[PDB]
Amino acid sequence: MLQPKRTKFRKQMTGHNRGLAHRGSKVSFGEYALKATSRGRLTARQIESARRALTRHVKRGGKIWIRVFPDKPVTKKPLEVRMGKGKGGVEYWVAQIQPGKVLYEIEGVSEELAREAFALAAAKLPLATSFVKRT
Amino acid sequence: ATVKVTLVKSLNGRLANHKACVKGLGLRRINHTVEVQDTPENRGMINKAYYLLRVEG
Amino acid sequence: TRNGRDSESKRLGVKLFGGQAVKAGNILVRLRGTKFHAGYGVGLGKDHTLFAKVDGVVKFETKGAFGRKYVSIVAA
Amino acid sequence: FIVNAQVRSDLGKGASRRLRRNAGLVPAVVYGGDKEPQSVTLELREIAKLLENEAAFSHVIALNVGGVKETVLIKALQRHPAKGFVMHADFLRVVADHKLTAHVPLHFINEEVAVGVKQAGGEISHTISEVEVSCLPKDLPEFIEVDMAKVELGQIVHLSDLKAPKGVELVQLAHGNDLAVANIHASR
RNA sequence: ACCAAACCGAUGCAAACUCCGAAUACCCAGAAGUGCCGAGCAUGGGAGACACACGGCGGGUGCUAACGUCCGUCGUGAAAAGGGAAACAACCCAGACCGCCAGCUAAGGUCCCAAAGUUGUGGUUAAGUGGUAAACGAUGUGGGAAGGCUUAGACAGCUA
RNA sequence: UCCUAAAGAGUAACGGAGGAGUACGAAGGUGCGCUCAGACCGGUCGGAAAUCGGUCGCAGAGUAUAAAGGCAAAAGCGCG
RNA sequence: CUCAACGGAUAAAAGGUACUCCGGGGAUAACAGGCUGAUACCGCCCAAGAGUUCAUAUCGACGGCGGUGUUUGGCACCUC
RNA sequence: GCUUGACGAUCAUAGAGCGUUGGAACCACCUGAUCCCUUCCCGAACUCAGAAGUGAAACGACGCAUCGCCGAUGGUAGUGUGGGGUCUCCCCAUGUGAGAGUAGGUCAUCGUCAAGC
Ligand SMILES: [Mg+2]
Ligand SMILES: [Mg+2]
Ligand SMILES: [Mg+2]
Ligand SMILES: [Mg+2]
Ligand SMILES: [Mg+2]
Ligand SMILES: [Mg+2]
Ligand SMILES: [Mg+2]
Ligand SMILES: [Mg+2]
Ligand SMILES: [Mg+2]
Ligand SMILES: [Mg+2]
Ligand SMILES: [Mg+2]
Ligand SMILES: [Mg+2]
Ligand SMILES: [Mg+2]
Ligand SMILES: [Mg+2]
Ligand SMILES: [Mg+2]
Ligand SMILES: [Mg+2]
Ligand SMILES: [Mg+2]
Ligand SMILES: [Mg+2]
Repeated sequence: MLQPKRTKFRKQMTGHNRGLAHRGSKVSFGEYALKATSRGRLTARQIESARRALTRHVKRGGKIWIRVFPDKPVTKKPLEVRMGKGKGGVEYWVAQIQPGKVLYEIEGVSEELAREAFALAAAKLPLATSFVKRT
Repeated sequence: ATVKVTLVKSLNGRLANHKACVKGLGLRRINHTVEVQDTPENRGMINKAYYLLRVEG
Repeated sequence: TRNGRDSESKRLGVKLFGGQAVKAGNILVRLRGTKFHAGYGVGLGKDHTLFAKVDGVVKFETKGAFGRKYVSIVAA
Repeated sequence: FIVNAQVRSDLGKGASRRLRRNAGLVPAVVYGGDKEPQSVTLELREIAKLLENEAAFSHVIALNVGGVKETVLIKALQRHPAKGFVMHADFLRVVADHKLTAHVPLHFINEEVAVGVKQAGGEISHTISEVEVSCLPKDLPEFIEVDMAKVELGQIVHLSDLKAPKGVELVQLAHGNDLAVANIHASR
């Protein structure tokens, strides 16, 4: 899926997910967008479940942009393993979403074909996402 | 002139710094009213411990 | 593969701040390669360690081209 | 296009958040050419009618501060990112003779029937919008009409193709660049 | 008809990336007042301790799981009773020299167990919500600011 | 040596990443001089690249040895 | 003196006990309890599709939110 | 204050780019290298002996904000203490308050002598 080609390191801290989103909250390319109103983090298989939902409710044209990209590797220890023998291996990749961030953009379609298309992609994402327009 | 203060909270859960601002004014226990010479550095101690005090004038 | 092995933290930093009074051979800054340059009356020892030579008050002034940091001591 | 204001003699963070929940107001400033900057309160309801208008961004708006009147053009909108509503406005006095850069919407007026659409594979992708302006305020460009009814397939549209009528320049041509505007390509 | 350096324009992100950049915390000086009559520093006598616990705010690890575990910094227990949370080392309140069948208060409260308002005023909520819970669903209802059409006859239904 | 480490010092984990158990009689001292990488154009057997000339550079090179902090009085390079 | 167990016990040091023994400890494991639910189990939301047509008679890929403590765990608070 | 030199003060609002302009005083290129002296080869550079020529180049001044560089006000982020809540996150009282962007700025300002007015 979506992940970097090569990485300067291998593992990373956890950190926190604070603040709103001031840069990333403006529609730039499309004329309709699905921005996110609740904080969370997306695990890079949800993105392909939501991309392949929008790219078959159109089937005619339009253009799709994916504004967010996962670059944060996360770990998972195996089972029946006690704690403290190092650090577990990287299983998947995560992007971090905070309220206001725009997730998908669409253009070249109707104002209501797209409105009922982001309904399909919102039912695959674990966040509360709204509908916005280009100004 | 002067201004009188009134210790209206206890000192037994406070920091190590608000507990010396009140002792620098001269307050010993709750409901104990003293007079201070209202200099700019005596009313700086009041601004730290504003919530333990009743600055009734 | 396994990785502990840190080191023992050489205690660097800047002593004697902006308004002190110094003796003849005090240590001003334990540098690690010239964050601060040799100003008017200071020394710059072997491993780039600023030390005094005369008496007075530390300044910490920024001077000249390159914007470099000059630690001078002023007889004041 | 008309809106009336007040004075706002209370600054800071604490006094600027009590405006938005108690009285429903929005802060603003009025800064211009020959005078001082002057802060201002407006209502969230009255800016909502102007921000819903189409060409209200590239247009002169009168302002009643008290009984004070001034021709005012708007160049900022700080906006709340999470919920989505207007924050302080930051508009501009208009001198009768000054250069006055601003931003202007586009329309792409005639693209129902194009050479690339009806003959070849029909797609028209608007890349840019909100192209700027640099014009005296005696002639306001509300919008710029772009026509793509004759451009064939495989051709793009630069900034030199569309024009700026009657004493209007383009800042991007004043630099050494010419941005593409619209494309016509084939669908997949 | 794939691909693609480099460059121009728009667009996001790093504990081991910085053109920048606070609040606080640290140092040194100069003063007013207070210190329970001392607060500091030095030399001597005598020790105990070196199994820590939780909670708040910053973090690592963990599944941003555990009354998990290793740190930074304040607080309480340990070594503190009394009043409050039904009972509840560590949370709120407050620090017990002794006596009194005396008065005013703190957090928490005022129908009956149970000491004190079946107090006054303006609305909401019919589910026993109050008195445990998520995506999600719905002509539940109260408020708000705009609209869409309409005595030229709209919306409903009844006749073609 | 860096990060965790909370803009003074310090500070843990079977926490994340790397190195040393040496070289040098000049690779030291001093006086006197002098600038990098890279791009590009032209030039015989080399050619994406060797040596030469040219402009553009504005340290992106270099530092006996890891990384960090530095370096035009260059701490980098040559000569007596 | 690779006294590298790097503040270095001596010039000079490997193993078995289900034949066992003394002093201790829930400062520390195996059985059951406790807190936790990754796993496990019963569900629920979108519906690409097949069910010859026809997504919901029956199933439902891609993914998402919960419940119960039933087994595989995690920790080591009680009891040696 | 104006002219040219030397040494500073201050380090871009002082920079870069474009344009324009100066002599016979200054300065620069220049002419030779026999005589000092010099080049891992070369009078290029270094140095010496000079006044045929020139202001081209260079160097100063003089203009342009086109690049660069400075940069308000308002708002916003964060944060000390005291309290809150639905409590992996925020909110209230109070003190503090950026960065980015906007209006616009900028073709520097001085000092010491020596030769010119
Ligand atoms: Mg105590
Ligand atoms: Mg950082
Ligand atoms: Mg011990
Ligand atoms: Mg211990
Ligand atoms: Mg514990
Ligand atoms: Mg423990
Ligand atoms: Mg007592
Ligand atoms: Mg009473
Ligand atoms: Mg009673
Ligand atoms: Mg530190
Ligand atoms: Mg600190
Ligand atoms: Mg060297
Ligand atoms: Mg030298
Ligand atoms: Mg046997
Ligand atoms: Mg025994
Ligand atoms: Mg135990
Ligand atoms: Mg025990
Ligand atoms: Mg700023």
